[PDB]
Amino acid sequence: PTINQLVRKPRQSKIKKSDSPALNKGFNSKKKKFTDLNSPQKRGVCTRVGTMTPKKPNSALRKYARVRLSNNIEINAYIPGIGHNLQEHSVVLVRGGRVKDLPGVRYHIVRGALDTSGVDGRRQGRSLYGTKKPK
Amino acid sequence: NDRKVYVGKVVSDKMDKTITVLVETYKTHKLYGKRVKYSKKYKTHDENNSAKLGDIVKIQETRPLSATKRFRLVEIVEES
Amino acid sequence: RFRGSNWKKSRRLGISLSGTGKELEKRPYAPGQHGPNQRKKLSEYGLQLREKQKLRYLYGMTERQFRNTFDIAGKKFGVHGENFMILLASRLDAVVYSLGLARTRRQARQLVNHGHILVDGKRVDIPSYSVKPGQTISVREKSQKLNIIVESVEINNFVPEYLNFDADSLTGTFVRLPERSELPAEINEQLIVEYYSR
Amino acid sequence: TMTDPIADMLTRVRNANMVRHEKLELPASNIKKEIAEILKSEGFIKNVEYVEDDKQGVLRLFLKYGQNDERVITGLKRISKPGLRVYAKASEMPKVLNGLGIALVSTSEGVITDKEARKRNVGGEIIAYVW
Amino acid sequence: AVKIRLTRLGSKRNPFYRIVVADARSPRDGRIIEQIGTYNPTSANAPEIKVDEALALKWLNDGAKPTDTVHNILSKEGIMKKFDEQKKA
Amino acid sequence: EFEERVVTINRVAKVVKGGRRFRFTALVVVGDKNGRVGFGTGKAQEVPEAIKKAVEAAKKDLVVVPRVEGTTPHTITGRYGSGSVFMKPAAPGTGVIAGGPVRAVLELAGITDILSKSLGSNTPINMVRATIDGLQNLKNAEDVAKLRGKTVEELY
RNA sequence: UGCAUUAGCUAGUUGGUAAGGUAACGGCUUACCAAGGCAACGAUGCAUAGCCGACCUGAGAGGGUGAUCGGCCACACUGGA
RNA sequence: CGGUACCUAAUCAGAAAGCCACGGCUAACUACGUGCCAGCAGCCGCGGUAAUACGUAGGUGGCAAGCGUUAUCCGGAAUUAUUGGGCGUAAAGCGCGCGUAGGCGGUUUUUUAAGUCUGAUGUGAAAGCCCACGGCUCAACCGUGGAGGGUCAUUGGAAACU
Repeated sequence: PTINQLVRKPRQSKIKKSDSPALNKGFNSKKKKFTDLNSPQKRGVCTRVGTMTPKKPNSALRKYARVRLSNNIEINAYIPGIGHNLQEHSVVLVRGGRVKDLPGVRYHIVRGALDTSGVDGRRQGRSLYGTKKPK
Repeated sequence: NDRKVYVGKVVSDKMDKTITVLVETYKTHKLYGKRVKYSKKYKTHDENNSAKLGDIVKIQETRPLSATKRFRLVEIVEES
Repeated sequence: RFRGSNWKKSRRLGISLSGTGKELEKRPYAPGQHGPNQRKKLSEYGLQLREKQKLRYLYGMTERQFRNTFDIAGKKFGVHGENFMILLASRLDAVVYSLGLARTRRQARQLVNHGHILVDGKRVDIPSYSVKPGQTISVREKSQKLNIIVESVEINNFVPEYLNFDADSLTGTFVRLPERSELPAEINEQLIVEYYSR
Repeated sequence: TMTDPIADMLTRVRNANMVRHEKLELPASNIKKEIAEILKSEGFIKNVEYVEDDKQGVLRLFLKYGQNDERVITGLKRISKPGLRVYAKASEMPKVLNGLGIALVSTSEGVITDKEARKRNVGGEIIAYVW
Repeated sequence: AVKIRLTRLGSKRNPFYRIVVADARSPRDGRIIEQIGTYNPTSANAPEIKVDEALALKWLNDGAKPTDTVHNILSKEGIMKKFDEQKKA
Repeated sequence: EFEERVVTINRVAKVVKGGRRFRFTALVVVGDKNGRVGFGTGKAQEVPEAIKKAVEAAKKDLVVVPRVEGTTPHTITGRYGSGSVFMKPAAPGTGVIAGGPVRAVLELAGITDILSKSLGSNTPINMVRATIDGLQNLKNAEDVAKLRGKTVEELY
């Protein structure tokens, strides 16, 4: 554009959309609103735990968990690891991060935070998947 | 000390001793650096309905004489 | 700090110089289970890394002390690739090692740790004191005679240039800042500086 | 209804330089005459000529070329322009092409070169870059 | 009332005091009128009083009151002794 | 004597009715660290023979790089199609900072201290030619005064 | 600061002449007289946000933030006095 | 604060390392287990019987009282481009006119000083940023002296360009 129609209509930027849009909304219960405070984690109670199959050339069945968080919104959340302890009504700490080759789930679960316990036998990549030092 | 000494151009002589001059100057733009004219209607206090529409008027600021006029007349450089 | 074997680090890098040589026993390529093999050739980011490690494990530092003493070499008028060399040998680890009070660098660093120096006056027991040009480095009067101290002076000669040394209570002087000639040029400083440019 | 005269001057010079022309003519001015007078003093053109006609007398330029068929002016850029006039103080008055090319600048003494504006300690509207 | 005070700077277990003519209702480390000089108790041997005495007497002649420690600072140099000769003349 | 340096090898196959093809090509940069640098490409199947095909192809086109010492003479931008490098002179103790393919065409002439940034496109064929075309259009201070008619001190 | 997918806002509102009253000028308030005032240079309306020194980032241009430390303003369960 | 900082002696190699990566970006790999399962994944993508990408074990490496993940911000991003981008076919020329406001406007002389340039002040507190010393056993930090206020306003001048 020329210099006059760029003074008269300035350079508006291109907005950046944040992934994990459920972790950056709070819920004031005394006013029933949605605040914005950019939380790194947010805990929640679980609703359904089943298995979901990938849609890629991959072929498996992945363990997800439908969790409603501190704010009253529903997500789907993946469980990393081997074994879990996630029947229903358990309190788990939702970690951000998308898992691809799975539709409609883009969050993890911190393995070992509130009520989920760590994996049964890892000793290699041990800090994530959350188990303590053996012996 | 001394007070500000602006010059302008009348816009609407309404009734009862008030004229409004139009001081026009050139603010520059922040980012692109292009000069651009802008206006500022300064209400001012005519003594006895002297100046008419079309005149260029030198003015000076004073104490607040009403709710919106803060300036007074000193001298008329040209008229119509 | 490191506390490990300088033999293995001298295998992967050039030399750590515990004795006069350390790589002649095993394969001088790499330590474990892939050393005696075909050495796959190495890219530019690797070789900008290896010469940085050959200088870091020489003086026995760690990063954000190796990095925080890098950008404060970007303050003087000289060449930044060798300002980082000259103020790295002006510590109380190299100066105790250069004017020989030890048979190696680690017990020289252990000598300045426990308080056997009393440099220019009372005491500096830190191993990262950058020595200004022109103040003396001694041994503590409480411990002037040890098996470690005296019996490593007589073996290692060649107190390097821009230094002094004596037998009257072992008093070096640190005349001025040493040159790139009077500094070990086995590791080239001309490629470490591009690692911290990224 | 051409709207920038001395940019139309400056692209007549560039287009004649591209086809190895050695002689072109301008509808002239004072600032067109005295920019064209300052290129021969710095040594980009051979010789400028007279102003003669009844209305807006023309002048001819006589471009100058290297002995191996090279050209002297390699690149020619108008910097100040209508809509966005650029002005320079004498402190940040910029060197063209690491001091190689020049920058004719209209200051309050008549227009002068890049060299002749810092030691005079005057700034003004910076007209163009010649290199 | 304006009064010459001590605004403390410096770190924990290392006090450093700049001396300041300021109003009595401002906070301690807050807004000032003019900063006369410094004071340092925790140096080698001295207190290291720096006072531009030509300017400290501009405030003592129109209402500034030293408060019990800068009155020792000004007496250590000798401003308060020389303050009488304006009143005596 | 010339100093060989590769940029990248490429693994290119053209589709055939039967078995597809095994052409491995490579571009190299050839210079002498004194002000004379050329590039070239080479297509073969034997990979060390595919290198030396590109080295001798670089030998037919060497461009003389003018130089005020330890840096480049002035500020230029090279252009060839979509690739466009930037080239600012620097102090003689800065170190040459450059990208992947443009570092090899800048180290092989002796500069070792310039600012640079490869604007525009990304493919290593174009930016090594949009750097040579930049280094083609550099001018010394002494030879401009030959054309302009002044002396070296009259230009300043 | 963001919206024109907010284009008509004002009616003590804009002047006047009086009178009161304020530390002080004044549509600050109350009487009459006059119909003005502001606005695409964004009046108004809605939404958001204490502002700045500064801090973080960037080669710069510029972008982001207001914890701590200072300057100023506003508020003190909510709303008047 | 506080019998605290610190200083003298006495004793002992005692008690004082983990953490994530190992396909290619990205310097560090072999072997068993498992065999589109269990699982990994920042990107491209790994696993169907000889997995350097899964799980473990021995190695090695990054650096370390930390390490790694996540969240948010700036940079890389010249992917809002004044510096510093575009519109034949990749996203982008209104279906074309008449015209309001606005923006921009041929040549010369005289002239004024709004823009512009230049030099006299005044001010943009302190703290910090940059630079130089001083005090911390070094460093963090702290203190003092300087770039310096370059934004602006007041005051002389210059007259080419708007």
